[PDB]
Amino acid sequence: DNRINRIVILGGGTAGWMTASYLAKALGDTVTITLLEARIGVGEATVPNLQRVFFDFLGLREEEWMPECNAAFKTAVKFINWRTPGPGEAKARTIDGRPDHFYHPFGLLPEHGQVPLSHYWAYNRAAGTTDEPFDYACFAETAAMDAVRAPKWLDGRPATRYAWHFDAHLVAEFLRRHATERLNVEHVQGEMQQVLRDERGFITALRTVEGRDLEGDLFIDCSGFRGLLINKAMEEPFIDMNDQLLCNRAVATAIKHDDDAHGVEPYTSAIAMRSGWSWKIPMLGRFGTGYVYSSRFAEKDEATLDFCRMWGLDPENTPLNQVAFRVGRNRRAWVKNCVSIGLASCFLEPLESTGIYFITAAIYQLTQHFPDRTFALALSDAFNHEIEAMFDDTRDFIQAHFYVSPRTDTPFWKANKDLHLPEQMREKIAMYKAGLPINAPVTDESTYYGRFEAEFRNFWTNGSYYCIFAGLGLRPDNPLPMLRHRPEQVREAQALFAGVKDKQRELVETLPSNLEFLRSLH
Ligand SMILES: N[C@@H](Cc1c[nH]c2cc(Cl)ccc12)C(=O)O
Repeated sequence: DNRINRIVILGGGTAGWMTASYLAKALGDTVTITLLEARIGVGEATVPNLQRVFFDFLGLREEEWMPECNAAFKTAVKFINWRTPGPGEAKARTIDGRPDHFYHPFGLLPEHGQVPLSHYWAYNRAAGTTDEPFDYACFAETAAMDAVRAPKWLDGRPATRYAWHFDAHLVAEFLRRHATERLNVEHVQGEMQQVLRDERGFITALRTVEGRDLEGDLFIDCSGFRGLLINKAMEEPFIDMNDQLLCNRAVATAIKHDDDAHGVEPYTSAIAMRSGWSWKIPMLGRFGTGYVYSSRFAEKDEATLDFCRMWGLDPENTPLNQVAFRVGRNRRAWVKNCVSIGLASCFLEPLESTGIYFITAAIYQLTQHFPDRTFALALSDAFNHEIEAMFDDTRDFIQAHFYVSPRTDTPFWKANKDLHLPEQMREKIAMYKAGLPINAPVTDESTYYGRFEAEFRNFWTNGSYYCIFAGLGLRPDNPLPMLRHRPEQVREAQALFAGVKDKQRELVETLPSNLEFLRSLH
């Protein structure tokens, strides 16, 4: 009889209550779970697997949890002004007669002859028979997002792959209620006084300021950047990676919005600024927004003013959150009987909406490597490996946004070009320039989005590397050389571009607006 009997979670934000709800659902009566928890809602974005991996596991359909979190729909991230120089402004600048924006949608690109559609687009660009941007030629979603359409028809009929925007505080409160009312999680409202440890350094109990000992065999650190368990009690070092990603501050708020004027944008915006980038996370009646910048290149006051100026805000009569970030990850996410999840584990700037995903993935991987009271080292070693590889792969992917961007107009954008590029990312850029696919998907969407392990082993597929590289203006030196030996396959593949064009008109003309669906839902 060596199985875990008691779990104690420190921290009651999004990570704490996603951890409490999922583990309580997975373990049932076999374990007692106790959570001990002691400002402006600026919005948060997600990835499609959140419904399949997390909410479906809890039995919660979007029709129930979305109205409780003022949730809205996300079809992509839209990158604005990442190729052109100038001020931090909300509207895209013009380049080659086109707006300077590009999309990074979800889903998998179709193939012909087992070659991704991306490579036939690069073929036609090299041939000079088209000048259409990659995202508008290969993604039907681009048209629907420009027409601010919903990702679904009003009666639930799906149309395009999508994720969610929501208020993270409202999500934690919803899950707090669900866990304590339906899953028998004990909520303890108090502060932690001290961490009780045994001879081997394992945590035995959390002691509250009221003097109560929360006894447990397994402890989850969801205390945010504080890392009260993993960093302070367990003394596990944090690996600062701000040398590779320069942004370390944000100034943020939420802005009321008249949705009847131009609708609700069904995508997160990442707006390039002089010393960083600004997010925009739209919801019903309001949008969250924050300027992520580097303190090495911008003063706090100028970032604040640049941020307020973009949105026409009075800087002296606007509620603002001023936050400093911890960019990097712990050397190990799981040490002895202490598992860090969320900001206590790692953090990247939300350029590609990895925050909620890193929690979901850590929760899932914990159940996959769940221990007993012997705490076999292979379980936590394997867990730490998957978490480390997940973070480092996305970290490098994020850096390539700034590295491949052609902007050199401010010290921030130029300095990104002087940073060391990791060898694996250099290899990928070289393969992309030689015409090769990068991390091409080998399954259809149903397997990819049906099995979390499928996506986890290939999270940034070829479509995503093309979305960013081609969106930033980087194009291969030549098309895939095999394509010049298969002219008939090139001729046949063009039907796919017509299929995208057909779907583009169909969705724009028959889909409801994002605003209409949100008002039907809320
Ligand atoms: N597994 C994710 C990968 C992904 C593809 N496009 C995006 C865009 C953003 Cl902001 C995050 C993540 C992704 C998925 O395909 O859903």
